[PDB]
Amino acid sequence: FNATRFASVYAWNRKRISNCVADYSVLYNLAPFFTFKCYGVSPTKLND
Amino acid sequence: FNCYFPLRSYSFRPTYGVGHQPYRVVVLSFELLHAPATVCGPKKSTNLV
Ligand SMILES: *[C@@H]1O[C@H](CO)[C@@H](O)[C@H](O)[C@H]1NC(C)=O
Repeated sequence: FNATRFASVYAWNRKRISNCVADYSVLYNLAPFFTFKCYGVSPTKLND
Repeated sequence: FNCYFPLRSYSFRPTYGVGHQPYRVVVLSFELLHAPATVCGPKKSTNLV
C-alpha cells in the first residue's frame, strides 16, 4: 500500500511477513470507496 | 465501511463435496421432572396388586 507497483499480472510479487505486530485498522483509509472482501475469515476478529 | 448485512445464503449445489451438502437436523429436548408426565412410551399396563 502507498507504494509503486510492478507489472505482476503474470508474476505476482510475494512478500513474506513474520515476527511483527499486525494492525488492520489503518488499512481503512486507502480510498473513498474500496472492496475489503474476505474468504475464510470474518472481517471482524482479525486482530484477535 | 464497518457496515454489514448479517444474512448470508448457503447457495447449495450438488456439485459440492461432502462438506457442503445440505443436512436436515431435528433436535429433541426432554425434561425428566417430578411433574406429571403427558407423553409416555408405548407400554402395556397391568392390574393393581
Ligand atoms: C496513504 O497515503 C494517503 C495520502 O498520501 C494517506 O491519507 C494515508 O494515511 C496513507 N496510508 C498509509 C497507511 O500510510
